[PDB]
Amino acid sequence: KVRSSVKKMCDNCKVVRRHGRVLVICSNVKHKQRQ
Amino acid sequence: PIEIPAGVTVTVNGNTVTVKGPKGELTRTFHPDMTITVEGNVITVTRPSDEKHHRALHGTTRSLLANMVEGVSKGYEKALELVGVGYRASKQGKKLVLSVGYSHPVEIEPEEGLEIEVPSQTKIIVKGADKQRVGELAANIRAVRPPEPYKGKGIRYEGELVRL
Amino acid sequence: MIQQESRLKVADNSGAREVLVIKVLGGSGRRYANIGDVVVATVKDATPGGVVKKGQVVKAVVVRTKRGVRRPDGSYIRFDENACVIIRDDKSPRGTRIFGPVARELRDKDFMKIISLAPEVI
Amino acid sequence: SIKPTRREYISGIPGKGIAQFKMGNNTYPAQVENVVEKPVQIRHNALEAARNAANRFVQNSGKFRIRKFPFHVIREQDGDGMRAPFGKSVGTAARSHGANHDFIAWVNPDPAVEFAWRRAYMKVTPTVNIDSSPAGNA
Amino acid sequence: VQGFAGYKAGMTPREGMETVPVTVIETPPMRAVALRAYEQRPLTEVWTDEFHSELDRTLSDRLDHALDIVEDGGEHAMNIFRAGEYADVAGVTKGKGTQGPVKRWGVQKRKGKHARQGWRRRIGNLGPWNPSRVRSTVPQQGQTGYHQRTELNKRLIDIGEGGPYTLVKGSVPGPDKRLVPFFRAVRPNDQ
Amino acid sequence: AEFDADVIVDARDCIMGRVASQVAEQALDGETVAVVNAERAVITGREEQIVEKYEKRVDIGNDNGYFYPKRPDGIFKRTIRGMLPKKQRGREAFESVRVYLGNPYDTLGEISETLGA
RNA sequence: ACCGCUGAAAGCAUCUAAGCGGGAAGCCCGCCCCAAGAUGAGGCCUCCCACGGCGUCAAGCCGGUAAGGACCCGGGAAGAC
RNA sequence: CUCGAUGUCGGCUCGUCGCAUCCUGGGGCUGAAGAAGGUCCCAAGGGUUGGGCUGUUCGCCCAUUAAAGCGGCACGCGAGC
RNA sequence: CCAAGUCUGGGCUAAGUGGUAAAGGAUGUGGCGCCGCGAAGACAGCCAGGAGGUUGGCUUAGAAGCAGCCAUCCUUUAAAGAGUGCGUAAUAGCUCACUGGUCGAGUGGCGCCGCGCCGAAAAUGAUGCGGGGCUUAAGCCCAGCGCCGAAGCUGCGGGUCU
Repeated sequence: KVRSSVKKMCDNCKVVRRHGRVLVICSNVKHKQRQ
Repeated sequence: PIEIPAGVTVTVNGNTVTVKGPKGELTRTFHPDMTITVEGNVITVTRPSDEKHHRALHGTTRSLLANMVEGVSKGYEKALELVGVGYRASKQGKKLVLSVGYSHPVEIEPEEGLEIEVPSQTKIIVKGADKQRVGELAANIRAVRPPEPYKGKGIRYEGELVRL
Repeated sequence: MIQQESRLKVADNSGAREVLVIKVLGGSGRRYANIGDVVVATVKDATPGGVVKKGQVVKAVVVRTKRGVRRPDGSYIRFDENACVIIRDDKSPRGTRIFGPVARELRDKDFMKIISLAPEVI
Repeated sequence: SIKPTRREYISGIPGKGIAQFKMGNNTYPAQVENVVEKPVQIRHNALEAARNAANRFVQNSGKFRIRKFPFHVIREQDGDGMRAPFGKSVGTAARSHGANHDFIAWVNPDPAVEFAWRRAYMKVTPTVNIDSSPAGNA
Repeated sequence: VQGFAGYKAGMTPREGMETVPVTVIETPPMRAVALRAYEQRPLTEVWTDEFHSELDRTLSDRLDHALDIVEDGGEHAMNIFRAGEYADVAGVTKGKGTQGPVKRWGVQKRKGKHARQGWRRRIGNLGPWNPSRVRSTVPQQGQTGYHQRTELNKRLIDIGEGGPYTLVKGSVPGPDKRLVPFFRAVRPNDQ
Repeated sequence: AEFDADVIVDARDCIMGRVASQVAEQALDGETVAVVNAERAVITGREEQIVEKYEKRVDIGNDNGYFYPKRPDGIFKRTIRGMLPKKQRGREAFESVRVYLGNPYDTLGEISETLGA
């Protein structure tokens, strides 16, 4: 969502690279981190 | 770094690795952009990079291989869950005939290779020859039929949970 | 047929007399109120305060138009007049009674209510 | 570097209006602090503020000391339009000479205050440098 | 010849059950000229004279079944087109000519207070100042009457021979009676 | 079909650059180069963004038009032709070169095809 | 966009670089409308046959072949001409 | 740049781009069951109505509607009113 | 395209960056220093008990780590958990912040960098100058090498003023 400025929720929410892209991931709809 | 138990006929030509076995008749591909590894009684990883990068590159093949095998000899299995207080299924035709409202159930076919099973209407699952080609299709239906976890019911990957 | 401010009498008794045609009811664009159709107009004048009253925001439908209506029966029908009936959101008349005849129509687009009240439906 | 008209004819002799220096707590060795590298008539206000919000998030022991302070200012629109511009003041600060000793998060073992200041940098404006002092930070 | 076609009979409606207007169309089997194939090399149109008597005054189903009638000797009766079907026809506009941006192209003209002023017909404008001279956009008095017009969802209702002729569902053949009609039921949707 | 044997060449793998380059080179001087290979051809990795650029030849459509060929055939069309001008010789110099798909006379097959191949 | 499968490098996970799929009134195609003057002038069928005399690579001047066309006339929802 | 001169507001017509998208599809999100809303990512195809009072745009009001978009191009257009 | 090394040497790119941008992010990648250990046989797999006085103070109607303001100590023992954590009405389960067998040889951390991807949306139609280019493609950094190219400088010869 935040497109710009993502940084680790749940004590897990991972750091993944898709299309060089960095989009938050972690066992929660409440983390759908993306930029 | 693995093996090739009983029957694993192995032919690595051009970059293709031909593996013949029991209920696992399979012909897969395998990079020329690296180093093959086979010796008639085992086999393993070849270092056409030795460097982190390609390192993994095969650090994957390894499995890759591991697949051919276990795949060629003993086929794969995907455990599916039929969790629907209304939905339901039980093979029919050379395919499956699931149902879950709407009005028109649906007939789904496991093209040469893939093959589904109705152990008992409620639950089901697939037994192919390539974990790969399996997990996929296996799921490609597990969803096909909305698992909607709003409060519990639908096709779900074995070992799920609930919600609120 | 019948929009902006073309006028049309009553045949029911709702307590009216005549009514100005605001909008043709249906959805955007649309430019026409043809019997069966439903109009968004008001009172140009209504009896001595029966129940309606001059200048009253309103809702009425189509039943009399000298515009001539081509019946799927390659037939043709029209009238010496142009007017219709009020309604209760629920495509339901008010006039307790009818007046000049009308046309199958109505039925086809819901209204019986009048369909029969009518002295004669042509 | 345009600066003002004089220290007592235009606008010179103030308090600049702000929120004093010291906070946090002592500490003999532990060198915990912050400085910069950017040049900028440090935005007073912005300034004053910032630092403060710093205390807002911590509270006590962590040299919430801070070695800054504006003392001159700009000016602009007031009068005719754009031409012969007289001057109407507003917004004093101080030149953050391309880096230097900012404020200090100084204390034994109290990073619970390092993170703080940290929060203090985040804020600020001109980037900022996160650092330690003679020894480091313990 | 890949298709089937002839000319405009005319229009009129009448009968049915609710009633419905169509159009008449003339055409037995206008013989069969070679047939489409690009085999061994470039092949398309031959001509083993067998035509009319005057014509030298100027001297894979569709096409396939053809082979059926085009080898028979030439001609080929029209009408698979049967009871309730959708071919498509391509008339020829209609010598309507060069007209004003009026009908030629929908547009509102000279309003009121000036919707007469011995004023009238004539488009509004071209292009702005900075943009650049002109566009190939805004049509123009783009003549008409000659266009190779046609359409779709062309449903045929019935037919009979006495003279091989066809009855149509809604005319709009484009061109005028005695006119050049060609039909088909192309990528039908009503299918 | 069959022609001379003047500029007897082909393609495949190579670098879809200097490739044409000389093609012309002799494209200039005054020679005819009839080869072929298209597909086989070759050019920058980064396929992806690889097939992009020339799809930039793809839908680069300007009212005034702007076709932008859709078969290897072209790719080389552009490019090459690029090497030359547009007064006489050059031009002609564009009729004097000619290539083709598989083989008529004794990564370079994806962008095309891709955007038309 | 967005969702997945198979699995490295991170011996555990990951739609992932490489391997394979899902998914849009949208792009390409498809449906109508031109259209090779696209100087790369395209295809194909159906006609016409080697005429005269002159210096030449006379690819230049004449009767021709209704193959054939035209012009002039008479006419067209063809149309300013 | 133009005063040896670029005729300025609003309207009219004829429109053409653009996307931060109003309607429209596709998505993930929700304190989302349904339904309907809110949040934000992808997409411009097509489309986005009659009046009123105001020189006006803007704007308020009246009846619609899925919707009744923001802005370009001399806040497009006077050798077109 | 247009004249001149698809020179050689050794690094760095895997985005077409080059071919305009900032704050702000992230086991991208390559090169440098630190803390703990792998035979008290180490981080992420797996077997198991996931300790007791801890159930203290404001608010308690509920702090009793898992509302929040202050504590942060003691322990009989395999050590510790000021019990960072999902919850519910507070209590009530799991999770390491702990290690045996089975593995076994490199595993987690911050400072220093040089290269690089999200932020970075626009109106006629598209853009490195164009065709174009991914270990001489070519870019960028550090090294040697030879060629181009002005009307400038040498050779040719005339001109002309001081």
